[PDB]
Amino acid sequence: KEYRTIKEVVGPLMAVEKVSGVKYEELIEVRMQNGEIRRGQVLEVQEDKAMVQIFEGTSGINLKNSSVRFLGHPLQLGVSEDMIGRVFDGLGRPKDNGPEILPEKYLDINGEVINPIARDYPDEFIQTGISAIDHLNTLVRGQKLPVFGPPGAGKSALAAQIARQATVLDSSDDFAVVFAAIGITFEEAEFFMEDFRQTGAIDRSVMFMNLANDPAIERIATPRMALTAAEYLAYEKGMHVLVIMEDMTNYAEALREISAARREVPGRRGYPGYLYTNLATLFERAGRIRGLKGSVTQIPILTMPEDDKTHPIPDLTGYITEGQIILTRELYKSGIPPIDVLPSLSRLKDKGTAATMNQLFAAYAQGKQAKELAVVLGESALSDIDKIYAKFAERFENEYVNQGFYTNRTITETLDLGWELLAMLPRTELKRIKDDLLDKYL
Amino acid sequence: KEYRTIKEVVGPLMAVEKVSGVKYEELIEVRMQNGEIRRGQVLEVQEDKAMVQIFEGTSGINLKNSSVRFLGHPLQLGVSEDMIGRVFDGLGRPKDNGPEILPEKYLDINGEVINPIARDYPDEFIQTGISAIDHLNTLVRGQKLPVFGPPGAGKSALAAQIARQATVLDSSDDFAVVFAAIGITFEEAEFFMEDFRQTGAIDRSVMFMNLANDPAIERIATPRMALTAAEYLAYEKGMHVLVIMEDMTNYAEALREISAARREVPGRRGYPGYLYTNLATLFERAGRIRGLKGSVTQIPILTMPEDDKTHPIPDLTGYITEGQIILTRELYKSGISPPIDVLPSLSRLKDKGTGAGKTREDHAATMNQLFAAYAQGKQAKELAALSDIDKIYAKFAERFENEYVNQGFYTNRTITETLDLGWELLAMLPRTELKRIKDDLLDK
Amino acid sequence: QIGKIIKVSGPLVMAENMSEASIQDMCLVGDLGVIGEIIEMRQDVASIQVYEETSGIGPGEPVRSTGEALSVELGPGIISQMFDGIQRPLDTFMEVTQSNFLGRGVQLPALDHEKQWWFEATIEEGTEVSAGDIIGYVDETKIIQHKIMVPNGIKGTVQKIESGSFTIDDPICVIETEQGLKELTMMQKWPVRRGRPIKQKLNPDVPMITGQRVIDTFFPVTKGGAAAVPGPFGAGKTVVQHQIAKWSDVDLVVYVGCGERGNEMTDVVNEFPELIDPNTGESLMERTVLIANTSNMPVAAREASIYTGITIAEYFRDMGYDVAIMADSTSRWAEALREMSGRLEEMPGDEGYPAYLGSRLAEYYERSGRVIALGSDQREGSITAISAVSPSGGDISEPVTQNTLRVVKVFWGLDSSLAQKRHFPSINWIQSYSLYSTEVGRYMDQILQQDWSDMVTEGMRILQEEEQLNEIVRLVGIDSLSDNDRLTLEVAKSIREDYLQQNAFDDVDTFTSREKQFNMLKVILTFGKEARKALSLGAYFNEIMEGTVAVRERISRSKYIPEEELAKISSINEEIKETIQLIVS
Ligand SMILES: Nc1ncnc2c1ncn2[C@@H]1O[C@H](COP(=O)(O)OP(=O)(O)O)[C@@H](O)[C@H]1O
Ligand SMILES: Nc1ncnc2c1ncn2[C@@H]1O[C@H](COP(=O)(O)OP(=O)(O)O)[C@@H](O)[C@H]1O
Ligand SMILES: [Mg+2]
Ligand SMILES: [Mg+2]
Repeated sequence: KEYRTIKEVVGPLMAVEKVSGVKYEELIEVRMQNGEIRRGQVLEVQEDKAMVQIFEGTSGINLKNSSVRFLGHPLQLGVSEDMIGRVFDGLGRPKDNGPEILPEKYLDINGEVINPIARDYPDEFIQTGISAIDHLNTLVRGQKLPVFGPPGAGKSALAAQIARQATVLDSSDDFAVVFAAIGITFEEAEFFMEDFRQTGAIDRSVMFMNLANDPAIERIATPRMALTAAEYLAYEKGMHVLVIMEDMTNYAEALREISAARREVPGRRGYPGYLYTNLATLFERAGRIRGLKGSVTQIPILTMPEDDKTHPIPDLTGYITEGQIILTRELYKSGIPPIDVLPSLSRLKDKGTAATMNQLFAAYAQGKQAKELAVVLGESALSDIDKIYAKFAERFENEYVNQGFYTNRTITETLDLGWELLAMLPRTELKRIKDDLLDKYL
Repeated sequence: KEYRTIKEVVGPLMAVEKVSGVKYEELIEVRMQNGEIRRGQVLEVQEDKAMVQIFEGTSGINLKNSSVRFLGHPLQLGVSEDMIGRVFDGLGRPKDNGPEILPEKYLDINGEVINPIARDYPDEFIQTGISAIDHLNTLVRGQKLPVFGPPGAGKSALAAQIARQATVLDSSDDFAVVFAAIGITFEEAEFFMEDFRQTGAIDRSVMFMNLANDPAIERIATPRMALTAAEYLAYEKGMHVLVIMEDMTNYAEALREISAARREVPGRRGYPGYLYTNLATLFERAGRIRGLKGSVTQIPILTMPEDDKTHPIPDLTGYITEGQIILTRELYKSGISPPIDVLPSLSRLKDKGTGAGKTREDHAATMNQLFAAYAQGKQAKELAALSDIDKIYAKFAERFENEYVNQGFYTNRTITETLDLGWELLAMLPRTELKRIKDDLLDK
Repeated sequence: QIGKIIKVSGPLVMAENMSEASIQDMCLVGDLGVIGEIIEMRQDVASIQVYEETSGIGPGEPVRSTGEALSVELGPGIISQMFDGIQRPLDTFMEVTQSNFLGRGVQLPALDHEKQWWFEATIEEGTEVSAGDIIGYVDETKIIQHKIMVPNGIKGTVQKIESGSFTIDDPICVIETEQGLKELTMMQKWPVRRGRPIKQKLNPDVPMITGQRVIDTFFPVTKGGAAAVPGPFGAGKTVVQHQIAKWSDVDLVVYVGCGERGNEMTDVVNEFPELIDPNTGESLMERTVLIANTSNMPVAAREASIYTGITIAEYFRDMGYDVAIMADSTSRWAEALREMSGRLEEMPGDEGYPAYLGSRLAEYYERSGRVIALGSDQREGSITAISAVSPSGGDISEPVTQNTLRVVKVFWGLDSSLAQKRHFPSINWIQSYSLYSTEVGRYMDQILQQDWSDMVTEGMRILQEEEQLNEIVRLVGIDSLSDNDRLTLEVAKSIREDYLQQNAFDDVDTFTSREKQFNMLKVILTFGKEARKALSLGAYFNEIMEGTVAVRERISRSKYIPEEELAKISSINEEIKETIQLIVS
């Protein structure tokens, strides 16, 4: 019907009077006096009054001559099989200037809660194509495995390399990747877009771009939009979806900005008190469903604020996520993806697939333990004989973990290569026995 | 006289409209629609509007069919000589399932502040039964001596030990104890009640029990009720009353909860600004009165936090109380029972407490010297290696702590045995370095 | 009476024309009919906190009150069921809504009202009964006997009662009360906010056999006591609660998950119905009531979870059984309270949490405990409360942990540094504590007739002296201090790796019976003790234990010895003796 009764405008908030039939989180469009159209969302409604927040901004709005249309539905996304191979913005509008796809149906981006009985335990394996992940911190279809990275470290390129080299080693080939950029620079956005179009991975991926200069409301809506598309492709058609998100820290900063603009009661460190629940709303959307073929896997990538007190975002993310991946600038300087595998740990690797793993872990850790003290630890008698393990560990960093961002080491590649390194140490020496596993020494 | 006009109910608060003659801190009864009766208290009154808070809660209240009666008096307590040997809750309701005692009169639990000229200086001695108290930090009839400790240290047992072994060397008047539990678990509740009924001390004590699951309003009213009963039994019946409160930190926490429910302006550390005065109005209820036989002695017992700067509860309590008793969980681990660290513990009224006639002629000489003796002894072995000029003092410190391990909480060391052990263990290497006026006090 | 919404703002919805409703009443809000709880009421207008999501709800939509407080249905059909915070069956929800997701605005009865159960009367017609007496029983499972007892507040004389096949809605007994004639069903409704009344509370002095060595030996928990388990990131608190859920001498187990991982909850739903009773009875799920709430669930439903669970625990405790309730996690519950108190503009106490947090936690933990159930039967029941705490970064100074420890007596604090190793128990022996050690020592000493209290005190003293030795070890070495203290370090290592270290998801190490505990502790302690007697009696400075390397492996195997072969560890101890006495000469 379209009311033309704007009563109050305070910053990004606007109050429309003499309304009827307005609902919570309802979308609105502002027809300005100059013809510009701006989207917004209902934050509160009371009788003939309705408070809303405009996404783009509030500059240049004339309260007398402008009008507000009430759409009558919350944040929605139009889903369709033609969604593969396209790039969208945070709200879902096309960005690649391609053909306008006809949506099969519109779904609320908030999704619905999964019944604990209907949820299935993740038991399959994703070949990420990267050595450390595939043989040390294995990813499981349905597991939320985060990636920690120093500012400007290998976390920004690890996203692209995983998003391209991910594939399924199984008869079912319903694979699909959903990449979501959250508050990044245009150079990083073009990094991802150009790499996707160059390697051809964009043909099998759905990208949701949200620049850092974009509004904080769109930054909040971006990951939920990506997960909505992922759930459609996975639980309605039969597709194993791998969601990658970067960056998460910016999502939380924008959420702080949101609650600061809404004058809500702030919790600790200026963040909203419901930040934990709002992150849960996004992390629990992954997994499998009993009776359905598809699955939703999530890889959130965040910049760690560590070496300081644990911020609520790495704390709560690493608590709700089953495992974590740690990267270090000490390895990034040595030309290593620079995945530090000593603190990295996956808590679902048991179902994802151990003999070679439990052996390699203590092996490279023994090379680090021989370097635990000052220089090479550390007793004159140990000398070269102890240096055997550390020679192996130097090679472990130089050729096993350091493979490159364009090298797709499949499960075969990584598994077979891993056995080659152990050739540095003697052959029947896995802790701990005389001949605990003679077979397949290599 | 019943008002059936409830206007709004927001959480634990309720507004009653169209009232007249309502006063501040007036308690009220709510007749619910189902017949359930709930008590509450007036927190604010604006014209015919009156804001009150319900004690039990606000669950299942329909505003239309409920009514409110205004009793016309603040929080009261019915006092009587039959109060000895009974157990009450925070508000005064019986918990021992005994006969309803007929009250002599009802008194406001807030009491009245004592005129400074009418207060009397404490001069008598209480035999607490602990040597570490009766000889080093002497308790005086009317002195507020607190007990500080870490969470879960030697305080719950020390409370019972003092509450049983406390007595005076007289029969006129007969000694009385008022034990108040504030915000404790049922197991600690039964610990105190069972120990009292086992040792027979309940026959000469009055217990005011307030569990941790009890409402915060009752938790606030508990210590004030206990002190009201103590003042009655002391200043009106001439009984020397010993009040023991535990725990006071829970009282402070529940008071924070109260002010958070009343939407009051929070002061420092989230606590109300009037906390200092509200604690003073409870600590200054002790002492003696000129012209009255009885006396009120107070022993508040509190948990001290660690590494949290200095909490206003321990600071203000130790400043308004004449002295303090410090104990440590390191001592509880070493087997000390009761684990009383006498180096930081100090009693400000021990000078008047002891003397010739009061305890003994030699007690004043032994106290001042035991201070320096244990100081030098402990600082001899661990200042703030091998040597001998102070090793002889080191062994003294070690045996001073070890002989208090084998005594336990069930040792009733009288003043005679306390002074006897004092001089009996003072003399191993007699030296003139000890500052005694003459050698007749060096007979031990 | 029907209401009308006037304001919607997040979880808070105000609705006018609600004069006939009351406070804390559950209502259906909006056209969708979402569940909400009335918190405030200004004249006719009532402020309701909606449990489910409120997106798509506005003014003018009607609101209808149920007329009762938070409902829990207590009757046959409650075991082997998975509920939400509001006691709604998830399997029936999936089968009725025909959707794998939980739709907004769907309300279903908790128990199967149409299912037939065999009722057996155990009382004669004409016997006067009060509130709490047992009139019949139903064999809900082969292990648990669901006793149909009188609802609370009903006192009268039995008119007629007879055994037969009936539903939970069919009347099975008539009672002549003072108000008149009243029919009693097999299911009673109770509010979860108010605890079930009892006759008299008593001290919990009966220790529980949890099957965990480190738990049942040094920091034990009694039937009715309270235990808090605060752990860093992933130290193992949830798996500790799992272990207590599977191996425990309790009759029933109520597992409430509030705000935890959905996958971690599905793990429970998967592994519970495939584990059998320790004594080879029935399935674990046939003796456990699960109350699941994902981290992503409605914040209010997460707030009501522990209350529903403790109410079910009280219902089965009123029958005379031993119930163990496991909460995971009370920190998420407290954070839900923080969210509600922050959106209600209430005065913050510490770190944004409401100031009445301590009071609410006291109200919860005081409901659990060994009590005498109401009724002339004078039966005794207990509720052992085990709760898991999730402190930010593992800071124990967090108000949740502090307020929980202010009312509980058992503290199993987990350590990050100990979680890094294989010691996933991670219960720091120096930091953790148990005030039941005295009472449990007395009981475990008397029923076994062994010097168990002395054994426990000696082992704990060895671990404390090891905490001091851990400082004295740096920069000076093993050869520096006396060989006596070197042996002390080896004995502490023996306890840490053979007795304290216990894998939970193991074939035989997951359960350690009481006899096995005493025997394993005997092997370790007598090893240390024989070495203690020998060392100061002419032990070489480099020859101390070289001849015992073949017998210490037996100690390491003691944790893998099956419980069916009980008398193996006794053969271990004597060989220890014979070896160590002759190696010296
Ligand atoms: N080591 C400890 N750390 C933290 N809390 C404890 C400890 N020991 C006991 N508590 C808890 O502190 C609460 C209050 O104990 P408190 O009255 O201080 O005991 P005590 O008087 O023996 O010191 C009790 O409910 C108990 O559960
Ligand atoms: N007793 C135990 N033995 C071996 N591993 C354990 C034990 N307890 C926990 N774990 C390990 O801890 C992980 C789960 O931790 P969890 O119980 O969820 O604690 P949190 O709630 O702190 O994450 C699992 O990977 C499991 O292998
Ligand atoms: Mg106590
Ligand atoms: Mg957990």
